[PDB]
Amino acid sequence: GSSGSSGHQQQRSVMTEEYKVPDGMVGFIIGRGGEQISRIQQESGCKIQIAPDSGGLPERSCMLTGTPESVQSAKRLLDQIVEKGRSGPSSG
Repeated sequence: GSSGSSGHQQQRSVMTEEYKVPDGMVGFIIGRGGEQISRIQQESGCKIQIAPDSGGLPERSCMLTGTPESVQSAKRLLDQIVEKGRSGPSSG
């Protein structure tokens, strides 16, 4: 009983991206203790800095930090949450 390992993994250079999300979802994006978002941060391995108080805007800005491939991956997750929590295809 054995298993391989392999490698092929590295990073370099970090960029900042500005992504807006629906405050009506962000609140749910965080999760219970910020685990819902953590999974997204760990899933895409990207950083997501969400403001404590959106203030009075409809969308809450989220400061992303990390690779570009990670920023997008994370975004997909975010948008997903919103999408998954946007509306159903006519209550069957």
